[PDB]
Amino acid sequence: SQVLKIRRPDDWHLHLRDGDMLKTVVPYTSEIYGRAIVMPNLAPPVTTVEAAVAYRQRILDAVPAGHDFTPLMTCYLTDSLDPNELERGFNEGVFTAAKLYPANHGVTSVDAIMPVLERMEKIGMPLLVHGEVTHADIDIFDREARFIESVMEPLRQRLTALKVVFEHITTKDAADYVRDGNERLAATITPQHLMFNRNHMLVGGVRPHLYCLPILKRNIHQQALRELVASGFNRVFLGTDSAPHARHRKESSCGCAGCFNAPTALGSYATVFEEMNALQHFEAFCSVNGPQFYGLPVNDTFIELVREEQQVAESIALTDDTLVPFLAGETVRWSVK
Amino acid sequence: SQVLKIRRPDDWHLHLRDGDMLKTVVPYTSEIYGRAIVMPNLAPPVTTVEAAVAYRQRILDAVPAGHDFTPLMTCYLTDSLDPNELERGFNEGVFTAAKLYPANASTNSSHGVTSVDAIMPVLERMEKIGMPLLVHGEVTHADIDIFDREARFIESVMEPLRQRLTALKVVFEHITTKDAADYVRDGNERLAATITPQHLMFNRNHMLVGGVRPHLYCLPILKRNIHQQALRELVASGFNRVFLGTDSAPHARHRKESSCGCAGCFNAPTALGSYATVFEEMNALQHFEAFCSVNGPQFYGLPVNDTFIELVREEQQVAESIALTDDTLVPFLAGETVRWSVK
Ligand SMILES: NC(=O)N[C@@H](CC(=O)O)C(=O)O
Ligand SMILES: O=C1C[C@@H](C(=O)O)NC(=O)N1
Ligand SMILES: [Zn+2]
Ligand SMILES: [Zn+2]
Ligand SMILES: [Zn+2]
Ligand SMILES: [Zn+2]
Repeated sequence: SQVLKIRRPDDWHLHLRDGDMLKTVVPYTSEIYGRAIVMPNLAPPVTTVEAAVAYRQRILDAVPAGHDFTPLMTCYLTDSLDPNELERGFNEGVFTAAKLYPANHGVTSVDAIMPVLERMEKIGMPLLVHGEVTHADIDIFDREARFIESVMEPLRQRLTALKVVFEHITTKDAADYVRDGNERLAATITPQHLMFNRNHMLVGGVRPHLYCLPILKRNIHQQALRELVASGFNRVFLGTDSAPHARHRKESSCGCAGCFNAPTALGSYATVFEEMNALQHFEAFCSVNGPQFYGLPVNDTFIELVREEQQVAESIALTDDTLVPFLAGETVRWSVK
Repeated sequence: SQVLKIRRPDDWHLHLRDGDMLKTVVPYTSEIYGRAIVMPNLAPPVTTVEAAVAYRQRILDAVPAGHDFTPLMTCYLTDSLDPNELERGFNEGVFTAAKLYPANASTNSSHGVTSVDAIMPVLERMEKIGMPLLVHGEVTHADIDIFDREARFIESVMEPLRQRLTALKVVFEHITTKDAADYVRDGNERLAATITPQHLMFNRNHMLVGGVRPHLYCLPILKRNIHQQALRELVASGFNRVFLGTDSAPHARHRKESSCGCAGCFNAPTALGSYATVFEEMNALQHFEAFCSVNGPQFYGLPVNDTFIELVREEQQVAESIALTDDTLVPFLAGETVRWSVK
């Protein structure tokens, strides 16, 4: 019965993969979102303007007629990346941002890429950060918190004009850090980190389809993220981190990290905001806060969500194997009209 | 290559399942261990003397010719269990101990315990007759974080229970935390513990970094490294009320590598060499025999075995999988090179 009309959203953190998987997954995004930040962690990664241009066209080829979807491309930062290559892609309108993955082709130190980061700061290119330390001796649940202290804060103190998105935050540590930051710091939050905590992944069985990075944390962290979005804080915004893997790559002796949440993310977010008595802040999170941070216009079309329960498919067909969507088989309280 | 000769060990915490799975898994235990505590969590659970007798015989049927193996049976504690039935099974030598799984108010009374307070008549009977209680010490309330469930049990259940029933003998099964290590270390002659090979060898990082590894997923869940280190130090200390209990808990590969993987490591094939590796790494091999072969018997009031087995420090590869009638089992350390093996 209840209908909610919002400005068309964007997805500020998306994995589209390549090849046949790209063809399968793109429509779940392109049917809903005006734009998406397309992450560069292909094999091999997108580290040049030329690769980014070709990847963008493969994406556009897979977008159904009648969907007005624009992929915003990113550069995968590497220790040896030429700042001129990054800048050129920015100037050509190819790279919207650059993405920093901690090694384990990722970045091994901030110090190794200082000239690149200094160029980004100068030109006004946002830096998107997967904020975890990776030393083998650090417990996995501690890696996000540890990153703040040892990498993020020294970085932000060194390059004070650099615009940073703390991607897919999962902790009270990160939530407080972002809440207390300045207008050059923002964050994205996935639906899974709002909806669940580590118990949902581990109690009653191990659930690889809830296994993603940064790892689901303790309930107190989930609650902190929920309070953050619900507060109306305007430097957090929608980034699904939809990260699809074939079923038997997920369900194996060593399951891949990532939730394929593009089919269900928007309605899942609506449920969270509704539960937090915060639907007044829902549009901004989905459709305004991101554009404002990135300095891009808001979308000029509108969509409607309706509060009628849809069951999520058990699986989605691939050329080989299937794809198991996030919330497969379950019910979602809101759907797109 | 180096040889380690020990009195034949026993496994004080074992799942043997039933039917065809039992037939496949029993030999991995019976070739090595003289005795094992056979857990009662069948479907339906072993809650009567008659079921335990029949289950014991199915286990004996599946022991290969010449293995000297004796299953020690257990009763699954439930709300509906008659204390007279438990006593009779103990008196008759059928039940060696009884096993308490986590309480849950929604459990069927035929299948488990609603709250510990509700089964005090059976626990009082065990205390009275000197029957040991084996405890899977977790609280499973939905609002308790899974990594906290063992510690919460100590505070909410274990300590009050032992204060209530001061003569009750208890094994804190498969301990996984420094909380439990300290608790058991600081306890009296009526409190003991078992520790699995996976909880000594690994911590939660091994299960979650670089991938999710369902073959390391078991209950109680692997904890952070500080807890692993506490467990290692406890066994390394020579503390004589900790002993070998594998919690070998086999599930078919398709039930492990699924959208909702079952909890349990099939470690019977590789457990003994794994414990040898841990004790060696802790420079504590002088305590290894006692852990495997002496401490358990002493706590249960049973004789130590009078035959010997030898482990050799020679590298061997663990099978990738072990055929079942249908599907396959993936052993603990599948495909790995291990340092110690049985001669
Ligand atoms: N988050 C995930 O668990 N997976 C992402 C990587 C990422 O966002 O780090 C992927 O590309 O598979
Ligand atoms: O408590 C338990 C039960 C056991 C089993 O599978 O029987 N598996 C476990 O991982 N621990
Ligand atoms: Zn990431
Ligand atoms: Zn991502
Ligand atoms: Zn148990
Ligand atoms: Zn067990």
